[PDB]
Amino acid sequence: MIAYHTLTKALLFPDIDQYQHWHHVAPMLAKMLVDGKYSIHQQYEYLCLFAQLVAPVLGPYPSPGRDVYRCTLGGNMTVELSQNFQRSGSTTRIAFEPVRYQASVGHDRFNRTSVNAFFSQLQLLVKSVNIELHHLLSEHLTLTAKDERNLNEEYLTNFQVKTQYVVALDLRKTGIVAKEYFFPGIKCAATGQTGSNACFGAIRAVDKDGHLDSLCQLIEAHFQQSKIDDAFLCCDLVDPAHTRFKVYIADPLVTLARAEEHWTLGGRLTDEDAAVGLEIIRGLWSELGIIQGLLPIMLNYEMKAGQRLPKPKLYMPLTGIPETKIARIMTAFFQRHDMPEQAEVFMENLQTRYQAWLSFAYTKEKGPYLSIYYFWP
Ligand SMILES: Cc1nccc2c1[nH]c1ccccc12
Repeated sequence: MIAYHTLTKALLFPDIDQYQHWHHVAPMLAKMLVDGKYSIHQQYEYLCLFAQLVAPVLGPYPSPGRDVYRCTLGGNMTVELSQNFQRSGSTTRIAFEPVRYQASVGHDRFNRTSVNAFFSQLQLLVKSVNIELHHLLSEHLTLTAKDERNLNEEYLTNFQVKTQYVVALDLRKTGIVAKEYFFPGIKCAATGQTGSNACFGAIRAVDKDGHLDSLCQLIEAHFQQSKIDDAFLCCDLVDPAHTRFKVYIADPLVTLARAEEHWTLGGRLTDEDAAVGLEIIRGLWSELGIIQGLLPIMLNYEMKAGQRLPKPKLYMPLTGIPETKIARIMTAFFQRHDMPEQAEVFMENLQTRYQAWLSFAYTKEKGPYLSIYYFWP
C-alpha cells in the first residue's frame, strides 16, 4: 500500500474521473502486487502504468445514478481484478473494457473506437504487444456497419451491456502480456448467427493452414451434443502464429455432473492431464460446496498450433459461500499441492474483499492453475 500512497503524492490526474478511478482501483491493486510477491520496483511500475495507460480508457466514473455507458467487470465497473495462483508464483491481472466518454453521450453507440485508441498507447509502452489478431478478428466477432444496418431495436434485457471488447493485462514478472475478449452477442442479434458459428468461423478464417481444424471439430461436436452455444472468444495479443484461442461457454445448469461433462468434452478428452484435473475439480467442488441474478458455471477450451488436444478450464461461481471457507479451503489446497507461498498468504489473511469466481486448469508440467476473480463493493 506504500507504493499507492507514494504515487498519490506525485501523480497529476487530468480529470476527476481518472482521479476517482485511481483511488478506487489502485489501493486493491497495490495489495495484490504485495501479496503476489512483486518486487517493490514492479509494484511502482504497474501502479504507474495503470494510471498512465489504463485509467484514461475507463470512461466517466460510474457514480450512483450516473447515466453513462456501463459495463459489468467486477459486477458494476469497467475494470476487474483477478489473482492467479500456481507453483511458479502469483501474478495479478487487470481486465477492462476500453471506453471514452463519447460512448455515454451518443458519439460511439457501440464503443468501437476506444479499443483502437488504447492499443495505440499500449503498443508504445509494451513493444511485444501485437494487435494483428485484433484487425483480423474484429470483423468476424463484432457488429460491423453492414450488420448495424440490418439490425432492429428488437440481448440487452438479458445481457445488460453493449460490451464487445475486453482487454486483459496479465502482469507477469517477465513482462506484460495482453489478451483480448470478443463478445459477438450483438453481432449475432443482427445476423441471426449462433455464437459457435461466429467464434469457430473466426478461428478458421485466421488459421488459414488448418492447424486448429481438428481442435475446433472436437469442441464443436461436444457443443451440439451437449446442446450448448459458444458464448465468446479470447486471443493472445501476440504473433498470430503463436497465439492461443479460447472459446467460452456459460451453463445455467450448475451441477458437478454438468461441469464434469464439459471438462472432458463428453469423453473426448481422455489424456492424463484432463484425468488429474477432473479428480481435483470434484474435490474442490465438494470442498467448497458450490450451490445449485443466478451465476452459472463457465468453461473455456484452449487451442494452440502445436497442441493435439484442446485444454479445458472451469469457472466455479463462489456465490453464497462464506469468505472464511474459500480461505480455509484454498489454504489447505495450496498446502497439499506444494504451494506453501500461496498457502501462507491465505493463512495470514485468515487472521473488505468479495471473491466471485474460482477457475481451475491443470497441467502436470506446471501443476494446478487457479484464479480468483474479485468483485467491487
Ligand atoms: C474480464 C473478463 N472477460 C471475459 C470473460 C471473463 C472476464 N472475467 C471473468 C470472470 C469469470 C468468468 C469469466 C470472465
